[PDB]
Amino acid sequence: MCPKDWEFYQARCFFLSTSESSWNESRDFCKGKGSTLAIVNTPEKLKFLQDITDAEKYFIGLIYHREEKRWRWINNSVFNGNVTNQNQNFNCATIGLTKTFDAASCDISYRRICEKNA
Repeated sequence: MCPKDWEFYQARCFFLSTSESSWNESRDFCKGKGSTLAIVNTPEKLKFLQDITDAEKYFIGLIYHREEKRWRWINNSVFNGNVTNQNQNFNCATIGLTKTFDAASCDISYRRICEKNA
């Protein structure tokens, strides 16, 4: 099983924060628990998380790469979905509330989803 307060899905463990912070701060929080920001790279994973996030927005492990002109998952794979409301300024993304991946400022405070192996 997962650690206390973490949630199991297909050999992986997920944590939904109540606290809000910036993307980098969220990266630091997840690392503080030996995890990384969530990679949500399949229909099944997106659905699993959307079902339990409900009505708040959460940073995940999806960032824009200036030098590539594409989004990438933080495990170094190309982004395989669509991000909404992109603009020259936003380099991060959230899920939750909406039905979609949504561009967000890396500097604005959001909750986070951390992920590690079970």
